[PDB]
Amino acid sequence: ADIEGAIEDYVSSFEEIGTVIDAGDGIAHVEGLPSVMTQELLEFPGGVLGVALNLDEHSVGAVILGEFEKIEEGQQVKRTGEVLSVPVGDAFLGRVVNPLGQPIDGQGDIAAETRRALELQAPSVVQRQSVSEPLQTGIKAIDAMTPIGRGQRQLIIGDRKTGKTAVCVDTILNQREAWLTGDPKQQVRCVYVAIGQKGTTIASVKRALEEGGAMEYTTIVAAPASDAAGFKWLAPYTGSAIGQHWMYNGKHVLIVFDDLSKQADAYRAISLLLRRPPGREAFPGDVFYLHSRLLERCAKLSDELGGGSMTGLPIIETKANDISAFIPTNVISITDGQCFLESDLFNQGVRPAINVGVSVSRVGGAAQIKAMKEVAGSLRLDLSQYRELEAFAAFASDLDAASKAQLDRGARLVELLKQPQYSPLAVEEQVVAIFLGTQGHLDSVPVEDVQRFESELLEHVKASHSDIFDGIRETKKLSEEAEEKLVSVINEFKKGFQASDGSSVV
Amino acid sequence: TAGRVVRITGPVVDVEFPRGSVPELFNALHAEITFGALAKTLTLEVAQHLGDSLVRCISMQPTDGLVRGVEVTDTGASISVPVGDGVKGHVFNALGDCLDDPGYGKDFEHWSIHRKPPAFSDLEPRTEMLETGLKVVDLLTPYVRGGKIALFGGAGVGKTVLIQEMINRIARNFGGTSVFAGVGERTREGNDLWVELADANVLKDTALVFGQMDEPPGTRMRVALSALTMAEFFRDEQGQDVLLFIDNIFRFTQAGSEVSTLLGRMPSAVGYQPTLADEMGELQERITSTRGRSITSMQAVYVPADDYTDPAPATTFAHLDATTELSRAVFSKGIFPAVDPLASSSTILDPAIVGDEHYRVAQEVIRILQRYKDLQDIIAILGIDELSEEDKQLVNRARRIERFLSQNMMAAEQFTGQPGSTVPLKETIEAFDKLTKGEFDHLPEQAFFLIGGLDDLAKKAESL
Amino acid sequence: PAIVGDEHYRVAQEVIRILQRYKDLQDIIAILGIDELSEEDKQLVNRARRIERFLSQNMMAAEQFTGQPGSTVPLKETIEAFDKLTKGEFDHLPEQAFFLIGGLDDLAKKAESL
Amino acid sequence: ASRRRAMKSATDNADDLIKALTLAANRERQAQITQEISEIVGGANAL
Ligand SMILES: Nc1ncnc2c1ncn2[C@@H]1O[C@H](COP(=O)(O)OP(=O)(O)OP(=O)(O)O)[C@@H](O)[C@H]1O
Ligand SMILES: Nc1ncnc2c1ncn2[C@@H]1O[C@H](COP(=O)(O)OP(=O)(O)OP(=O)(O)O)[C@@H](O)[C@H]1O
Ligand SMILES: [Mg+2]
Ligand SMILES: [Mg+2]
Repeated sequence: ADIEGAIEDYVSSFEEIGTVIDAGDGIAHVEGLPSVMTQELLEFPGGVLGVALNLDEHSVGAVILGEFEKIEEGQQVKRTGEVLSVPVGDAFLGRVVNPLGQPIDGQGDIAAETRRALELQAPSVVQRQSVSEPLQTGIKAIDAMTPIGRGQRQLIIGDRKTGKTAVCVDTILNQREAWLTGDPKQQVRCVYVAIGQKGTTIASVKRALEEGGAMEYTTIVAAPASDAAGFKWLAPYTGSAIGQHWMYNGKHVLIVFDDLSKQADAYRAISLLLRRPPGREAFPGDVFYLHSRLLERCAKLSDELGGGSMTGLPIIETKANDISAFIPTNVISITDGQCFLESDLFNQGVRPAINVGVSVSRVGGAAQIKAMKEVAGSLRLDLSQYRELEAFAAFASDLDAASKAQLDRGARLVELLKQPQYSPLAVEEQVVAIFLGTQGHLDSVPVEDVQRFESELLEHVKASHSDIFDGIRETKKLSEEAEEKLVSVINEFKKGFQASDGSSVV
Repeated sequence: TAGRVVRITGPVVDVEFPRGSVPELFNALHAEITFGALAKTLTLEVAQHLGDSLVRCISMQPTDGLVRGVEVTDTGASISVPVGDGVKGHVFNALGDCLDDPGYGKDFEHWSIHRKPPAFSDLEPRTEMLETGLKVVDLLTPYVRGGKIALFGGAGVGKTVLIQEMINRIARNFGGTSVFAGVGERTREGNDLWVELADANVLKDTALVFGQMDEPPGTRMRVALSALTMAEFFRDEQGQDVLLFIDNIFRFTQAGSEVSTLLGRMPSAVGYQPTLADEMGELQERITSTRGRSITSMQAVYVPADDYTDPAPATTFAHLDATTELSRAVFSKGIFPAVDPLASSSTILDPAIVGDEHYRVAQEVIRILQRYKDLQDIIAILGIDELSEEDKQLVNRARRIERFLSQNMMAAEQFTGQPGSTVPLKETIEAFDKLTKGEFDHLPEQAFFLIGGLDDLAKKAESL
Repeated sequence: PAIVGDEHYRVAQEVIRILQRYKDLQDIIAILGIDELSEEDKQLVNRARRIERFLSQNMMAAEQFTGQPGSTVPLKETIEAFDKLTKGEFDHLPEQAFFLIGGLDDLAKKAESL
Repeated sequence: ASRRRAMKSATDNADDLIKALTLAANRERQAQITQEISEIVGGANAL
């Protein structure tokens, strides 16, 4: 009788402190904290933080973020009052932070504008807008063949040492020209999220972005291989939150997750440590959600929401270039296209090793500028058919005139798409370069010199005939008058160009 | 009276009620999240009775911010979605809340998303061919008007492009209503479909229920039921013909698997929920067409890791009157729509239904392609030059048949720029009868690539 | 060899050797063709097919599997027949003559019936 | 000469097919190990 009232009174009665009762390899159980929220951020005595995943009747099971070695039974755990969230603001540009937003570059603290929750829902179908403006990556292959538009999710997928970070670091570096404009509708802010990458590789990336002047608009979220699974599980989400604060303010963000297969490994570790029955390849059933939840927040918002956008370049590290494995297929089914970098091409000096065939951009094309789409319209089919025809001719007894012409054109196109690292090209320079090849102006140049002939030719245009570049940049189209001027300049240059073979290239 | 939240495990919430007021299964419960930016009215769906007056529920919105002990009030009815003619031309989520007009549909008739399938006595088989204009589909996998169609395929093989193609080919000139149910596809794709249907003026005749990937597993598994409930209203009540595009129903099974892992049920073969077949049947048997009122359904089925033996596709195979299995191998050769001519099948490819000529041509094409597949292992090592001259001829015309099954799809214009083409069924039968008889085995193979017809075949042959 | 005798052991080991070589060659034959094998290996393949088919036998309990009655082959006759096979005395007979026969007399009768 | 070229092509194709089949066999080896462990630990968790 009075038991129900008496018991009820108790529930009702509930700066409140809980105590750790269990702890091990990342998971800590905290009794008490009756008013803790799910996904709340709990601070343990050593400054360590954890996420309250499971809220049982009794204790609360939290995933420790950081040095779980310092969590011990009986320690006092106190609420932060904030659902899993990170500080956000423009103070994060030029900084390297851990998945919690705490700076790790040795500089001062970051003056956060506010705190953003890591698990806010993505823009709905009615809140988005068709991807319509380009994100110039500076890579001729990507911007010509599989263009990326602002708001797109482009998957850089490949094996180890296939050139994937570079294709992301070059993309980040290429935004400096836009940054110097000062126009928020053109500036692209970058958030490079390193998950499980070597500390020295993060340092290298930061050095490259600093020497390229790109840190003043780039944020690095570092979760190196030495950090626990919690950091490697949050790093993409904190990066997307830093980016989302800008995206919803009208700014255009470029988020690089390097690499999401390591977030999946970290989440698998956390799940198995929570004793969740695994599925395919030991991954939990939520592993798709983990990524679909993350890449769905990279979107092109409608003009009602400021018109901002967040572009994602998730990186996936396939094993033995098996693009049909579990996590690769998940991310392919999540993203709007993949730049598949083959190790076979990259070992033989074709770098960026974009496999033209498997590589594709679903959402691109609408974003590509007019000049690039006109010059590079036929490039993809030409390159794929050239690869097939080169495979065929490797053992054929003879080659017809048309077949030999196609092979010669394709070799020069491949040598033209070849590009050096940390040397991104402005969109107009790419337009001129692809014009050199697709229009046959390279057919008179020996293959081995295509890289130099192109590289020098653009210099001449930058030095003496900048009107072509200015026109392409301003009207976004290669006018026939500018086309004729470019052809004349190409012919004039070929007269003075000194080929390696000695033979004149005219 | 109301209950309390006792346990929270991701999107699964345990709620305790007084002994005399435990809600029934599939009832909809409301909790409150009051923290800052996450504040919301959390909608839970009762999934289990754990005893001691506790009921385990699946949260429809993310539980982030929920607190143990918050009041939970049961509505006494399951998740109900608006139904009516006014539903057409609008975009909804799994809970019936319209997205374009936030307050729209609050006064319409509301129907529970949980209902029994039509009684067995109301079901009769469908065997009427649905001419889409795609050569491979019309010849080898004839779709059934009022039947269940599926598009299987791994990641990035063209399931969504085929769904768009069949919207453009079936829904465009369809006289009845249409329902599109996103079940875990890209929100970008949902917005693209919305704008495309608005542009084509097909939006006014179609209802969209999205519940896309970013949503938690609860909505990701109830959105299919919500859309199917809208379609069932259009079927049973309004007497309209209904098109029910589902993109993609593996994401309903995957959300079910996630929930099952959270609900504590022991995992099945490869981690899927033990109730996988039961849940898939509950969803699919409702999509059936009854006696005098048809519901044509087309469903994309993602196959994880390109494994067509995965339990989810293996379970869904038994529910389909027609199956188009997209293949990575066919995709990599440039042969769009990327259909696997040997794995795809239909229940109406029967001489009594499609006619003896159609059946004969289809079976000869299948024989040629099967012999080509049987030779594939030798062709890999030595090439066609080592085969006998009856197999060499067969292999040549098999390559030409394989490349002719490709078509310049109307939805593929956005990627290629080449406008789409539609081949009538009789012309497809004639063309493949000729190809199997060797009347075109002198043209180059590329002449058959993404061409769509005999007139275009002759035109391209010349060009080459 | 200490239990079944040297003759039985030699014949059994030669049969196993021929069959193992045939199993190793079956991969080649299915793709490169029999015509590309060595002359010795080609002869061995012809031997091995007949040996495999001669190991088949019409057992009494399998009358309802084949219709024909069962047969019993003495161990001495088995050793003699397989020594002849492995050594070549039957390479001229068609391989189908060795299928479900059980003995040398049955081999001759079925060869004549072919 | 044509036999030399054809057999070099055949050897290269056989090597590529060996690599593909070895990658596959490794995938099913790992998958069998995983599945066996999943069954074993599913029985363990239930008992
Ligand atoms: N375009 C290029 N031209 C020449 N060298 C390149 C190019 N891109 C990358 N490299 C070099 O290739 C090596 C691998 O590059 P990178 O680290 O960018 O690949 P990755 O995919 O990050 O590999 P991983 O992540 O597995 O370490 C580096 O030494 C890099 O300097
Ligand atoms: N008919 C076609 N013509 C040209 N390109 C095509 C065609 N079909 C598909 N593609 C290419 O393949 C991509 C796959 O398209 P789609 O979105 O339908 O893939 P999907 O296999 O359904 O994948 P997901 O698992 O993400 O749903 C298209 O974006 C385009 O890049
Ligand atoms: Mg790297
Ligand atoms: Mg799709």
